[PDB]
Order: sequence, then C-alpha cells, then structure tokens
Amino acid sequence: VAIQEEITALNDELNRIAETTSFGGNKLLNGTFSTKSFQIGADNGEAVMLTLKD
Amino acid sequence: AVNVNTNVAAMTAQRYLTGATNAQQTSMERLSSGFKINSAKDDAAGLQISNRLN
Amino acid sequence: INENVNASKSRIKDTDFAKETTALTKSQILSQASSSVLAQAKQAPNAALSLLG
Repeated sequence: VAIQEEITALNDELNRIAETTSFGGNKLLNGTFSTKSFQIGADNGEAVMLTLKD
Repeated sequence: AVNVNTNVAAMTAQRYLTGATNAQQTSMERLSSGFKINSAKDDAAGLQISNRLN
Repeated sequence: INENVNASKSRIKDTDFAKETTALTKSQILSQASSSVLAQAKQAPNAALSLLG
C-alpha cells in the first residue's frame, strides 16, 4: 500500500513534468508541440522538422 | 566643377561619417551593457522572446 | 525541529557562495567593460577638433 502510494505520487510528478516543461510557454512534452520546421537555410524551403512526442 | 556654393563630395563624407558614428554608438552601448537587444529597435522579436525567457 | 528550522532559515537567508562569487566575477567584468567604453567615448569629441576646430 505504501509503495503504491509512493508511486502514485511519482506518476503525478511525471504528468506534471510533461504538462509543465516549456521553452517560453510553448509546452514541449505534453504533445501540443508536434512536428515543427526550423528554417536552417538562407532561402525558403531549407528547413528541418523536429517532432516532440507526448 | 570649380564651384564655391556646393560641395556634394563633402556632403557625402558627412553622410558616411554620420552612419559610422551611429554604428560606433550602437556597438559601444552593446559592449558596455553586455546585451545585444538593449532597445526593441535592435530586434522587436528578440525583446519579446528574451523577456518571456527571462 | 531546531535542525529542520535552521535548514529552512538557511534556504531563505543563508547565501550561496557559488552563485554570489559568480555575480561578483560578472560585476567586475561589466565594470571593466563599461570603463573601457567610457574611456573611448570620452575621446569621441576629440575627433571634432581634428576638423580644424
């Protein structure tokens, strides 16, 4: 029972980290940040997609 | 040529000199402050994201 | 309790030498930087008199 209670807490902490981790409010680990392209070229189209899963 | 009521060459000098003096001031400010985006004039978006990151 | 409360007081009032030493280091550098800029700026007008006054 005690161990279950302890894990119950860690479970919540994991969810917190996921629904809080943010690069300036752009939540990163909750899933909302799906594939986003980063233009790493001087001209249009030269970008790289980055995918952050839940 | 051989005119005494116009020195377009001088006017040009001042124009470039001014530009240089302005550049000096902006650099000096960045060096003394230690931050590149001091005013938003430097980078409106930079100020926005930097402030939120701060 | 005493031991716990002393610890809490430390977390709120006691200083962290690592971070504080860092800020003293940063402060000294920014001071030296500004002073250098000030010195150069102080000589900016010295360019004006070069224009035959």
